[PDB]
Amino acid sequence: DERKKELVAQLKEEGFSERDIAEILGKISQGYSLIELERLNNAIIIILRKETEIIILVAKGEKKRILSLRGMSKKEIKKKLREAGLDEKEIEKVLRLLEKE
Repeated sequence: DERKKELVAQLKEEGFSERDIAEILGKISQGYSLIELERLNNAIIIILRKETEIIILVAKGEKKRILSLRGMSKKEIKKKLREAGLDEKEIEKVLRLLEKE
């Protein structure tokens, strides 16, 4: 679990709180290894992957939402990321990150 330790260390460098790390690491322990993490304005995009199932945790202030991408198209993802509270450009950036993988 040394790689998991590295992920936590990175979260500390990013500036996540104990509870924030616990949430992310919690998902990692559930199999959803942290793949990508980037803050878009006031909403933090946290991308985790378990096998072929990818989830996105969006942390926008006090609003946190998790979107599963399993069986979701880019158009459907856009709609759900809009519900999360992302705009056109922010959603695009997220989709680009997913395309990068």
